[PDB]
Amino acid sequence: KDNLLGEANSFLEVLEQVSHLAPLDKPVLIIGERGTGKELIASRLHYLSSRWQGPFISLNCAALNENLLDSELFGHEAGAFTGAQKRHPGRFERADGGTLFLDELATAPMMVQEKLLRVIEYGELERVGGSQPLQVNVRLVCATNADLPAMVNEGTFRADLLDRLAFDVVQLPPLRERESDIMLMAEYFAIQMCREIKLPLFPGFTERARETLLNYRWPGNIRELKNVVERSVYRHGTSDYPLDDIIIDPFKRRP
Amino acid sequence: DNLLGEANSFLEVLEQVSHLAPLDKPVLIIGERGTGKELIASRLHYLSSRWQGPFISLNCAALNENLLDSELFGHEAGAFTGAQKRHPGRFERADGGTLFLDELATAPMMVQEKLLRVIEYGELERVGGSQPLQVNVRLVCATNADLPAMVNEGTFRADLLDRLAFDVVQLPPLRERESDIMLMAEYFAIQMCREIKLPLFPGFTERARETLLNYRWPGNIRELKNVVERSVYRHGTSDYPLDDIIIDPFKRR
Amino acid sequence: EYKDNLLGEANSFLEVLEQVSHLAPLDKPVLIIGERGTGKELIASRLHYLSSRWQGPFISLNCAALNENLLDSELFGHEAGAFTGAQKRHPGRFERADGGTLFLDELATAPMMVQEKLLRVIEYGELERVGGSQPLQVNVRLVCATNADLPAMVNEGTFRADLLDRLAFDVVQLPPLRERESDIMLMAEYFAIQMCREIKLPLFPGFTERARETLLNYRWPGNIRELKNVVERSVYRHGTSDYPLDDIIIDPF
Amino acid sequence: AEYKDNLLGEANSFLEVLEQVSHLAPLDKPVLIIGERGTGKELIASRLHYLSSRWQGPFISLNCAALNENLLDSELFGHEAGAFTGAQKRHPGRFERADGGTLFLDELATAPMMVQEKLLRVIEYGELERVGGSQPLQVNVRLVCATNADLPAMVNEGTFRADLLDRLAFDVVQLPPLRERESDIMLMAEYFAIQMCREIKLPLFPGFTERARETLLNYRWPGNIRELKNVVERSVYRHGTSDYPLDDIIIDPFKRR
Amino acid sequence: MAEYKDNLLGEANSFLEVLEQVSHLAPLDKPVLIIGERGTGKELIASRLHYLSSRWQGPFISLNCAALNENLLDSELFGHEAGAFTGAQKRHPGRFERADGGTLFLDELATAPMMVQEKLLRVIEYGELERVGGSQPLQVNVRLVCATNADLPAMVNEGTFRADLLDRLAFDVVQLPPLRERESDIMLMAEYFAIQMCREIKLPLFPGFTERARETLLNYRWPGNIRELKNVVERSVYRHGTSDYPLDDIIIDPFKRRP
Amino acid sequence: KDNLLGEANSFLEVLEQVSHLAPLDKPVLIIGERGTGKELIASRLHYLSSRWQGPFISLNCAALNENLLDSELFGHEAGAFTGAQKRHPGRFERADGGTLFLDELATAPMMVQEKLLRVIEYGELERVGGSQPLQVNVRLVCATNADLPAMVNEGTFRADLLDRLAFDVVQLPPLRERESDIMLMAEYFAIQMCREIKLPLFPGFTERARETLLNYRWPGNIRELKNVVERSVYRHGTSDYPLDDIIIDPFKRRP
Amino acid sequence: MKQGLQLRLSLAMTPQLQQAIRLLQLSTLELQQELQQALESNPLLE
Ligand SMILES: Nc1ncnc2c1ncn2[C@@H]1O[C@H](COP(=O)(O)OP(=O)(O)O)[C@@H](O)[C@H]1O
Ligand SMILES: Nc1ncnc2c1ncn2[C@@H]1O[C@H](COP(=O)(O)OP(=O)(O)O)[C@@H](O)[C@H]1O
Ligand SMILES: Nc1ncnc2c1ncn2[C@@H]1O[C@H](COP(=O)(O)OP(=O)(O)O)[C@@H](O)[C@H]1O
Ligand SMILES: Nc1ncnc2c1ncn2[C@@H]1O[C@H](COP(=O)(O)OP(=O)(O)O)[C@@H](O)[C@H]1O
Ligand SMILES: Nc1ncnc2c1ncn2[C@@H]1O[C@H](COP(=O)(O)OP(=O)(O)O)[C@@H](O)[C@H]1O
Ligand SMILES: [Mg+2]
Ligand SMILES: [Mg+2]
Ligand SMILES: [Mg+2]
Ligand SMILES: [Mg+2]
Repeated sequence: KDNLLGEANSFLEVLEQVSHLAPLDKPVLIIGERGTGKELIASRLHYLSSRWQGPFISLNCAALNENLLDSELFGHEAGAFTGAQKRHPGRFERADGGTLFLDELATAPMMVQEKLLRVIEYGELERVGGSQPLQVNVRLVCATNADLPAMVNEGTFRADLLDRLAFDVVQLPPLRERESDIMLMAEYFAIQMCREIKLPLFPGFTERARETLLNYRWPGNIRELKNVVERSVYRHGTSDYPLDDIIIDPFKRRP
Repeated sequence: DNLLGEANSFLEVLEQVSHLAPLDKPVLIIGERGTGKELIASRLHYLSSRWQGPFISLNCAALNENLLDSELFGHEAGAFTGAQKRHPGRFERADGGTLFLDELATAPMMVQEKLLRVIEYGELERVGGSQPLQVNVRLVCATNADLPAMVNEGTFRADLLDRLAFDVVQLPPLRERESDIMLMAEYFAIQMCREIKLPLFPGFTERARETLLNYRWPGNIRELKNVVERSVYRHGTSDYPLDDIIIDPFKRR
Repeated sequence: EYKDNLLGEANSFLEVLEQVSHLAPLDKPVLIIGERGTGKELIASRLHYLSSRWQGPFISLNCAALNENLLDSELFGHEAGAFTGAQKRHPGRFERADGGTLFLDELATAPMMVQEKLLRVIEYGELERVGGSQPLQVNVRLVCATNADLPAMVNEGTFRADLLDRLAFDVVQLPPLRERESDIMLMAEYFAIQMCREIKLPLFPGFTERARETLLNYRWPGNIRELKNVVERSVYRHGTSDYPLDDIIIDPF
Repeated sequence: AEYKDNLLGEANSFLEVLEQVSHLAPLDKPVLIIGERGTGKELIASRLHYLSSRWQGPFISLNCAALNENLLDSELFGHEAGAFTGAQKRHPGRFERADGGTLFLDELATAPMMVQEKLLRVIEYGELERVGGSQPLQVNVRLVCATNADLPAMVNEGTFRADLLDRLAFDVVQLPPLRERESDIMLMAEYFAIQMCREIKLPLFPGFTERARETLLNYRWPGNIRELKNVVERSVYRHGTSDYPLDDIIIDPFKRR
Repeated sequence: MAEYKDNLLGEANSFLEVLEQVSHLAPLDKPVLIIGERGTGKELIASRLHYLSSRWQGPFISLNCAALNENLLDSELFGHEAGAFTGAQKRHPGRFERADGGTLFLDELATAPMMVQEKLLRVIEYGELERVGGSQPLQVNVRLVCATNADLPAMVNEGTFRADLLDRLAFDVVQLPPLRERESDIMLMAEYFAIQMCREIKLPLFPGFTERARETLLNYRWPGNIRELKNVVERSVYRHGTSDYPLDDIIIDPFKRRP
Repeated sequence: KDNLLGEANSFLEVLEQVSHLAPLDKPVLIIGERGTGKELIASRLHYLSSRWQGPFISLNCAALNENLLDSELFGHEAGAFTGAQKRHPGRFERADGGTLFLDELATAPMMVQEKLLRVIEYGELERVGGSQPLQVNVRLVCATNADLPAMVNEGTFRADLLDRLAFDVVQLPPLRERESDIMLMAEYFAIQMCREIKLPLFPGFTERARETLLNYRWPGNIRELKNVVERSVYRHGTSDYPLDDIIIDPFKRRP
Repeated sequence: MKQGLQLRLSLAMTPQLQQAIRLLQLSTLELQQELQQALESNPLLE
């Protein structure tokens, strides 16, 4: 499919579950830490999914405000629209039969929440008069980094609607918990950045870098992975000289 | 199966609802979190003489355009630019038949007073066409009980709702329903297997059935459907009986 | 003739109605200390029908909780200025009724700012438009009704006591359900007749003294409307002119 | 031009105040009213507006307190184009009201210290506090004030800054307290009683019962703008004694019988 | 050029030296910053600077933060160019655009939005700003004027004042001698104000003031240093009349209820 | 290129770090104290980047309008509409490669935070009524007088808000920290300030005052040093005046 | 709430209505009479 970061037993099982869900057009949930890219994984699995070649929706959550699905997802394609009349494309109508991914869906308001709840209850929220229904055939996807478990417990979203929006919630475990893909990512990023930073060679994570990583809590995980990647890009040293002090923390004050 | 089997008490309530369906009286309805009080309404509407008439059910208080309550009856376009006003409206769409409300829960106190007054007196007038209100054919309200109003008083303007005592319908819990719950689950499973094009029903351990029965069913049959979906996807095979049923997709391993 | 709606056998109700007739012949301000259900909007109709100018349009129906922006717009508007919700000149204005009179309800909800604007209009009708010079006045009497103990509200300084004084050329206490008890059975009979005719029931097949005692024991926190629509639900429970309603449930709650 | 209003004000101090107003008539500086709510503060204000106006002189008796909205008072500061939902349309507004006149404020405390200081920057200078070409309109405008709040109390609130209270103040008029005047109270009371007996077209004036007159004098009536007239209409409700003279004073309108 | 000060409020104690320094700063093009009691010579100082505008044609433009519209005055802050906010039409000059090269007669209005403070700091960084919706800004010039009444350092310490505010502000401090402090021309400026009051009131001649009057004047701090004294004097022009007025001090505190 | 030189070992280190980062178009921020010439530093860097001859125009977060927020980074179509106007490029298009620094970044709202999180993508710009996104990736940089670690401690700065920055934070020495070129920096500041003052050349400059000034917090390090210098220059206003007992302590009352 | 000139906002007679209203702008007695003669159609119009 695509070049992938992480082939661990957990990562491999994730790939297997992705294959299982790929036929499953029923909406599901892939949970994980941000700065990893589970959305890209969803895109690859969608290429493997029912829509082997189909549409795709990015749909960052807080990209629409005071803009209903009717404003953007449904659109104003027909005549007699607001202002002077013309054609206007709509997302949720545009990408039927493809992929419908919701980015940072945990970042959500109550009103859009009530909208999407009915959209799920009816297949799509539809437009205008209450006599008009709709359904969307795109592969519905969504993800964020928040444990909604308490958000619904706090009522930030409708708990029943939360239950409705998916059919199988899956959570990506911490890469820091893995801490084995540490070396694999280090090497892959070393090659990629040697191609990028145009270095003579990859310095290689010397003993101190490995020890620090072993001690590192790595809160950002894949986010912290790219963070350490940039950090070592700062701490290049020499292409020959293996990087023992590879990490570079911006917050710290040297000397 | 695709219809509302319903428990015995639920069956009696269903008979009462199918009877009240011919009664086109304005109503306010209450169903559980995942009970699905809408399908019974559709069955009643078919049983109602309003079966032939339009039955536009409220679109979850959707907020398209700025017409809002004038969305109930508005204009399409000025003749000079676009099309004729063409008398299209929301309160008009449910014409000759039922009229169902949805997401009545979300409203604040002011719009609550507005709805109470509309119940007291309703008129429909639009820049585009429109037609007189005070008919509200086979009117019925629903989804208000999701967010109670004036439960300890206050909240929304439900003092008039206390005054406005048109009949209402409760919603027993799925755990309290005691219907053919396993049968409904099996029906859903068969429907999914057809949808999934599955080889067959792999089966279910009666021990697994009893263990899954250890659940409040907070989403009622909706919770049942979600748990069944998760359990089957975990099974992912038609080979052996489902000794596992999904408690919650939120977990760790 | 105003239909003598809810003709109150209560003597205090009769005195209140006599005062209502006297003041309605007058064209002077007045207050009504009454509750929703306790004469909900009925006295407004009494004033409109017995208005000092019967031809003078008394729209009444001011039990209107409108948002601060919404209420202020309901008072005043601007042509081709601001006012995103409406368009161009705002005919929507308290001057909508000239020749008749002007009333208020849910008046406890009036902000001190809105209350001040109202008192200013009461003393002198001017500046009733968001746009332009509004010295013009539409002649109309003043009346209102809210259920709050507005003496405490002013003791709380909740709104302008200026209107509270100026408008209150007569504050009329109005009867809740607990006030009228002798007329309770008669009003129940009147409502039952109205329902049977409306429900096409020939009549109530029979009334049990137990039924009357139970209904009287069942209080009416909403003085009329709660009792009225409770009777609606109870008749729906009975539904048969042949079947007497001895214990027809008033309300689901 | 316009005569000051007729008002039964037999209080000799009230007469002195009227004389003070007479002195202020040609004068062009701010005036305050420290009159009570229900002390005819607006009434004396109108008398003043007529007298000092003295040549078809415009007045303005408006309360931004009635202007319930912030954007409302913002519009009261004129805008030429893009004014709220409006776009490129004229709106003279309150500026025209004060054009060739003065400003009379009834209980101006409700104004925010932001609004207060807006008015402060307007007062001494006068150039147009409005979105307009160079906003240079320092119109020939005076001002006058009326509120029941206390100056130290306002300082505690701080809603009136130092220069606010000061460049606000050039004259002050505390209306005679409703508790202060006793004889003039019954005097204006009889005046209004006659006014009612006339306007109501009642063929007979009931007059005034001695017990009723004594009760009215004992009645605090700290509000007496028309709360006196209100109690007058209260007894007029107990009409039918037009030939008679029987006491009927409505103390608690909420209370019945 | 050299113009007669339209006012003659001078307090010889230090406002003489203050005026000397102000004249020194008058040719300068750096930020003009002032501080002191409102109703006390400070807006008068603003007049002083505005006349003290080197050469002429400098637009003595004054905009007061309290005299504005929250969430809306921004359209007039850096300018307006496009439709849907300035009523379409043309590039609508904002308060800043209304004064290019002219005086930024700001006073420390201490408006609630520190956002306003930053927006001004955005204007006051390098002489550059943009009308609303303009894809191209405009780097401009204008005289800059500030006047205050409160301890900006305290509020910044209290976090109430944007440190950046006083930072982009305050080319230097300009405080004022209080009426409890200046006390130089009490009788002299009193005579000047009384002369104006007589020229208005058309009384026959100067009524005169007793020594007890000046005694109470010394006893008074005069909270509105330049103004509250003028209030006393103006009220003195009222009440009793003619030349007989002399003793019995004067009418200083209108707020003071009559004895 | 014609800005104040720090003339410090830390200042030299910062200059070298900027020189190293000159080709790097990766996202960045100015940590430390804005209003101490972080603006000038970023500007001179924009002059000397890999795209030295490129269109660079910085921007401040707190500038635009909440309603016009969508019109901030971009432009709306509004063809036959109320705000009818031509296809407008807008900011994220208006820069297109150069340095548009994220100033006032500490002064942002959570809604603007969502906007930036959308901007975390290299272009892919969806406008109002737009058909297809456009990828406008540019040399990216910001400024932060605040401690984003403490900000995420308060949480108002999202973890993604921190993630947007793609550079390890270079920090400059505060007033107490730097205190290196204080005499020389004061000398240059006096040169400029007296060139403004047009007074005769200062015959008096006593370094004992400079020493006592070193015994001061100088919270406005870059600004207030020269500020008090020029303020004392104006207050003294004398050429033959030694740097003795002269100080701009506006908080202090004169005696 | 408050109002603003910028918002999602929801006309002017064109061609046919222009000549129509011009018939009103033209005098009905004679100026419109020439056009009415020029009609020469809509036989269902006596
Ligand atoms: N398996 C992987 N292979 C390559 N890159 C990856 C992998 N997982 C994550 N990434 C990197 O992590 C980033 C995650 O981006 P994205 O999915 O947009 O985050 P979010 O979903 O929080 O917006 C991607 O830019 C990608 O380069
Ligand atoms: N007795 C029943 N007969 C048929 N379908 C049912 C029954 N109970 C539950 N359902 C299903 O449960 C789902 C609940 O969906 P929804 O209407 O959103 O629930 P609610 O009305 O509680 O919000 C419905 O789609 C419906 O198909
Ligand atoms: N001389 C008078 N005789 C009778 N009534 C008077 C007289 N002067 C004033 N009033 C009454 O006092 C009422 C309140 O006046 P006023 O106190 O000026 O109002 P405001 O509260 O605006 O100051 C008016 O309605 C008026 O009828
Ligand atoms: N030294 C003075 N001599 C005479 N009059 C003065 C003097 N100082 C102030 N005034 C009076 O104060 C008024 C100016 O008020 P001012 O202090 O400028 O208001 P603000 O404080 O709002 O700028 C003038 O009318 C003037 O008569
Ligand atoms: N290293 C330095 N040497 C001499 N003068 C300096 C130095 N740094 C700053 N300055 C002076 O102080 C001022 C600092 O402002 P600036 O650095 O532009 O603020 P910012 O960069 O934070 O916007 C400049 O105008 C400059 O004249
Ligand atoms: Mg993403
Ligand atoms: Mg539902
Ligand atoms: Mg008044
Ligand atoms: Mg001033």
